Amino acid sequence: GMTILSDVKALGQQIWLDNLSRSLVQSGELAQMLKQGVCGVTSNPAIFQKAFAGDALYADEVAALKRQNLSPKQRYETMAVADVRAACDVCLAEHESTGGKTGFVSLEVSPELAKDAQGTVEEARRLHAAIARKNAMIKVPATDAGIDALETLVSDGISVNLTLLFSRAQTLKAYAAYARGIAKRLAAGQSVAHIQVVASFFISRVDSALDATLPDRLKGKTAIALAKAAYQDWEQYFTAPEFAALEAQGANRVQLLWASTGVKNPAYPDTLYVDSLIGVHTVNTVPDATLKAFIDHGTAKATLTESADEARARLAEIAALGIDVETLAARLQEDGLKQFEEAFEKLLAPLV
Repeated sequence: GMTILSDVKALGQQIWLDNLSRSLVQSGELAQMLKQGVCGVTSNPAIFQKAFAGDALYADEVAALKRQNLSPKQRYETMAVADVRAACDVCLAEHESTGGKTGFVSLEVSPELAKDAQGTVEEARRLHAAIARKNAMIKVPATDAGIDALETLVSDGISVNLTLLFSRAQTLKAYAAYARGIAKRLAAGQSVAHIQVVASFFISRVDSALDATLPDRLKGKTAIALAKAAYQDWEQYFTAPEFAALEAQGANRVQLLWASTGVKNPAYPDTLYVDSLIGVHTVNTVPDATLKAFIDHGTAKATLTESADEARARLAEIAALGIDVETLAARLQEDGLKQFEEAFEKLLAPLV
């Protein structure tokens, strides 16, 4: 039942909604969710493509914007920024109640900037200022350029959702860049206590890539094993003396956020990823149907740190089979960027 969301909060995990639309906010539904245990919202270009195509409340907005001399991208941005600002307003009470630790809404920069660090910084600063809310996060893909941008944006005091992570190594690079940005701010006497960063580590895509060619005992296990190992890496990085010296001065840890947690293979239970990845100081962003399924028949138990030994043994067998999870991660990130650009082009076409 619904109380499962508060049970998961007590285990230290926030559950965010992986969807946003004009009607979600305008109907009052989002406000009701933020009382029922939902703690934040994520978007991406595919979410906007589907919302713009299917939500009747965009029609009048598009018609109005087609009366102005605007590029398709600025029409999209005007719409998306308005939706994000409205959602931030709905989530503000939650955000303020926790000292700014919850209640975030994420907006992703243009996919075409993913390999351009300077361009990404420029767009992220601009979108942060355009939204003009303390609980907005700018979503930036974790390419090498995105990790460069992350350091700069953190040093600017901007909260960031670093996305399309599939690699433990790249995630650790992201933590190091975060810490460099934090250390810069502390050295300059600037505040850090309101800077929040999440590392959105993708789940279902790993299993979708591998399962058809894996042995029995490994089908449907790799993505969870990879996440469990990532969380162990997280514990080690953020408890180390280097980060502790920053946390003593007010720095917040990065938190892992499990994304792509809707189950895509009907051979697995629909709550598999949510049920299996619950642990302290994490986030899980779920599509509506997965949130529904978890409320109906999910289980709230601290599963993320269970059986870490088996996770390690499974990743060792993956390697034994010749699957290089770092090569896979790079491909999946590339593929995700291509897919987000495809969705973005699809949504811009009706805005011409």
